[PDB]
Amino acid sequence: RMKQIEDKLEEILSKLYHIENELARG
Amino acid sequence: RMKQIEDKLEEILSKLYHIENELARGKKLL
Amino acid sequence: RMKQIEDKLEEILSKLYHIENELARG
Amino acid sequence: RMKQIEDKLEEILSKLYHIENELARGKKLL
Repeated sequence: RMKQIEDKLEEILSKLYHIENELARG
Repeated sequence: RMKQIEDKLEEILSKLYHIENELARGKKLL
Repeated sequence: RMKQIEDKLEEILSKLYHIENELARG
Repeated sequence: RMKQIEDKLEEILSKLYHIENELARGKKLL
């Protein structure tokens, strides 16, 4: 429940790092 | 409740896939 | 506590919509 | 706990400001 929200957060954050890599390339 | 939180989380996530895909569409066409 | 997390979520989501507008322009 | 959640939320937020600012830096130089 609280872990579940944190878990999803962690995934969200990984996407943001992947969006930064897409930007570093372009 | 957690219902709204869970829906916001999925919507956040989906918007993130969308952005990633816009960025990817852009590098191709460049 | 649960509102607080939701509140922050809502802000996060507004940024994502603003990032979409920045992309629609460029 | 909520401590970790709150730190992840701030970090999410900060990364979002950063991205917005990279996008804004890019449109100027274009």
